[PDB]
Amino acid sequence: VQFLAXX
Amino acid sequence: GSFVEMVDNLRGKSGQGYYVEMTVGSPPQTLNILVDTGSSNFAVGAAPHPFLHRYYQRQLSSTYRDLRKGVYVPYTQGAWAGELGTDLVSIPHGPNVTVRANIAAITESDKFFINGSNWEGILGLAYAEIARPDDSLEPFFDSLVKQTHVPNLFSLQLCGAVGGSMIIGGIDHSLYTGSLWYTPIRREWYYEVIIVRVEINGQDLKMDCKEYNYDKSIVDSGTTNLRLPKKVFEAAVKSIKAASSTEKFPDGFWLGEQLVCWQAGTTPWNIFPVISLYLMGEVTNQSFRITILPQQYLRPVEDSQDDCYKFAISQSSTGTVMGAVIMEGFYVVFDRARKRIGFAVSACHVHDEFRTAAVEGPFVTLDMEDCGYN
Repeated sequence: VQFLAXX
Repeated sequence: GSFVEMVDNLRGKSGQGYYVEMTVGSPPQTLNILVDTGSSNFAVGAAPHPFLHRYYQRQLSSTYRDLRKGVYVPYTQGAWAGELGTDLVSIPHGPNVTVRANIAAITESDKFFINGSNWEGILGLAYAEIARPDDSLEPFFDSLVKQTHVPNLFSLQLCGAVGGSMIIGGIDHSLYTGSLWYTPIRREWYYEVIIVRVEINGQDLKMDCKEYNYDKSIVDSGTTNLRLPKKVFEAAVKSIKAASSTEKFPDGFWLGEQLVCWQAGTTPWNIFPVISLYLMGEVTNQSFRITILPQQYLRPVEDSQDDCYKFAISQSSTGTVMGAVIMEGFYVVFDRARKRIGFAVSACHVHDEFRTAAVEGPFVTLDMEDCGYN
């Protein structure tokens, strides 16, 4: 899995 | 120990994250929730989806309060859109409390839910700075700490091949061996830390430490791999290849594009090197190191009499991500109250009769303050 893009 | 009822409260499938049961609304609706220290939104599927066995039904919850606001969260991979509200939330194998928390009801999604993962939502455990829509949406753990007596600390034991423990409000000493070593949380957004040195089989990778943390290094239970900045990845692979030269593998293996399989139970762990990350310590010029085995960075793929593996160190353009590859070696204490993260050798980590994961110190490392990106 690959969890936050951005932040 | 006193936290015994929280032990073994995590489940999962390899490479698909770890989840905990959370009970939402009234009457109770229990759902499986992926534990993600790399984001800050609590969100649950709230409409049917081919990959969901169950979902949050807001109309059935008497305590649901609509916030009349949409919310959208994109991840490195995957995204979802939903609707904000608050409701009662308990963790039945967690702390003995009930809080009113923000919840994003996921109504549409893209490449988020995973066929057969058994989870239906995500628990973002990082800080408000990175919450969507903005930092005014209080994350779950913030609500827990503000509304209750529960100490501002949780800890994670992720046991790979899946299960593990999320201890909430403290630490359970059965979950590790040896000593806990702490590294500072550099800034409260992601769980950001500073890597000061990298070794492969004891050999210094010899890159400027600023490279290791460009543009950040984070601890992220919601990411499977150890992800490394491009320049660091390239150097690491070259060194790992050199250390494992008794066997050759295709280029695509090191790129995670090709799998290699061995007859069941014959995987030559011994030919692959150990990898150490040194982390900034709590005292000036003092560091410690964590060391993982190929059992951590070579991941079994699901899944005959053949054990297939994917190389789970990969390239990043957003800094270092210490995902399950790192975390499965260790009991990891997210000591928010003292703004530090602790590591100790995990009592459940996968190893062999020859090598074990390790957490060792102290070492002397100068100018560690300069390693961080500004």
